[PDB]
Formats: sequence, structure tokens, C-alpha cells
Amino acid sequence: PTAQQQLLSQVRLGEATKREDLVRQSLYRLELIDPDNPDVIAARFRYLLRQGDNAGAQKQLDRMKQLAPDSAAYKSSVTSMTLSGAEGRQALQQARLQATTGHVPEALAAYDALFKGNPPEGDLAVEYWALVAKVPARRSEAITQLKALNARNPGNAALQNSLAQLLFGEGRDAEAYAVLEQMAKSSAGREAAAGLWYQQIQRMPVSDASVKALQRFLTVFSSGDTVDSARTQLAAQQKQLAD
Repeated sequence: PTAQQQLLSQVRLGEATKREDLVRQSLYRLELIDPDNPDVIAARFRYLLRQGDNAGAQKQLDRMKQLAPDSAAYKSSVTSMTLSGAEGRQALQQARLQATTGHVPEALAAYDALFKGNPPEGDLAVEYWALVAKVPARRSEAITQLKALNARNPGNAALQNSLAQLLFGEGRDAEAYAVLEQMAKSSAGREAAAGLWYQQIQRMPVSDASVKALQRFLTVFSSGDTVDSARTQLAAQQKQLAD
């Protein structure tokens, strides 16, 4: 990976862990390396917003507006700026209200009204693109956005889970297998990754390819309890060949 990418990723880590040391450091080197990068400008934009300096924030916003007006970074920053205070804040409060009470189409409608297709960075983007993924039509572009969030903020069990199941739901098994292996190198979700990689084996008829799929599952997962059942039924499956 580049150094900019590592610095920006450290910015996101610092943002996530409420440590503005890291944010400060990474920003400090970033604005010397690539001062006009909309991702860097957006990073400072968010920082200035956290410190309640809406003036400096706004200046950075304008800088982005004259530098990259149709970048995801700019419009996402615009959204965070809308939610920075007052009306937008409560719009969100209402969207999440209908989101939690189970008014899903209403909730999606409100979120569409606020984020207008570019949610503010962080977990809200995950929530939004997951909610949007619930719509059959919009599902595929939303899947694309989710894959992006997976590449930008790695290590999210829940996101990887939803992404894997979505990709299965659209017959994109290779990619879903990939997300399952990514969920397999990290401890948080192995049982889940195994669980999904073992409800795809149940849906294929006992066959040679069934067997090879199950043994491949056996090279990806070592232990667990789906693994034990995988071995048991693997033996049974390959014994069932030749009567």
C-alpha cells in the first residue's frame, strides 16, 4: 500500500478510536504530501467539525468544492455538514427512529432524503448502503458501495457477513467466498463465516463437486463445530459413492 493510504487509514482508526493524536499526526504529514487530495481535505474537514470550528470546516468545504465538486469525498462532506447541526441532525434522528421501530421503507425514504446517495463517512455509510441493499433494484450498486467500504475499513464482521450473504443472494459465489475467507483470517466471525459456507453446501446435491466443495471448506476452516459436522458428512458423502 502507498504511504498516503496508510496515513488516511490511520486517520480513520483515530476517528474510530476517539484518539485525535493519531488524527493530528496523520493529517500533519498528509497535508505536506498531498494537500489537494479531497480525502485529505475531507479528513481535516471532519476534524475541524469535531472541534466545533465550523468556519475552518466551511473553508475546507469550499476548497473541496472548487477542487473536486463531484468526488464522493466532497458530497459526503456536504452531508456531514448538513448534519453538523440543527435540522439535519433531527432528520437523522427521525430516520433512525423509523429504522429501529421496523418502518423500513419509511426509514429508507428518510435516509434517501438526507444522504441523497452519499452518506457521511464511517458506520452511517455502512447502515445506509445495507438499508439500500434491501431494495432489489438498487441492490447491485449498493453491493458495489459495500465492497468499497469493506476495502476502506477492513475487519468488519457484520458488514462482511451482509456482503457475503448479498453476494450469495445474487449468485456471485466467488466474491462471497472471498469475503468469507477475509472473515476467516480474523477471529471475529469465523463461526459465522463457517456457518454461511456451510449452508451453501447443504443446498447442493450429494455429488463429486459437493464433496470437493466440502473438502475445500475443510481447507479454509480447521476447527469449530460446523467443521466437525463438515467432516462427518464429508465421510458420509464420499462413502455414498459406489453404493
